[PDB]
Amino acid sequence: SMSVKKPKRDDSKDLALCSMILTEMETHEDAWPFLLPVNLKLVPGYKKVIKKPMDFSTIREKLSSGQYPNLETFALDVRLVFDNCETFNEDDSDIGRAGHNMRKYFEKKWTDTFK
Repeated sequence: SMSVKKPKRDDSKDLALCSMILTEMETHEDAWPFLLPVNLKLVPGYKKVIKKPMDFSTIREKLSSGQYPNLETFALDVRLVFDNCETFNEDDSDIGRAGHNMRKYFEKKWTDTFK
């Protein structure tokens, strides 16, 4: 509350560390469905169904330009990528499986870096 604060967690490395995680997600062999924005002219249904499209290149641009206020808003966009994927793709598809694999990969790096 006013003049009453928990001890200050050091967040000075969060930017660099989110960048490193994002690099590792970019270079994963199953990243290919997520590298670029879904083409809304060429994928029927995507624009209407997926209210907030997100992809790794968009997160990279947001990260690089100070559009994440903190590490949690960064995690929310990464998770959005996978939530969107699950919304649009059957589990038993190459892209559906990719999304599960990448979400697992992310969540482990996230826990090991920050928890």
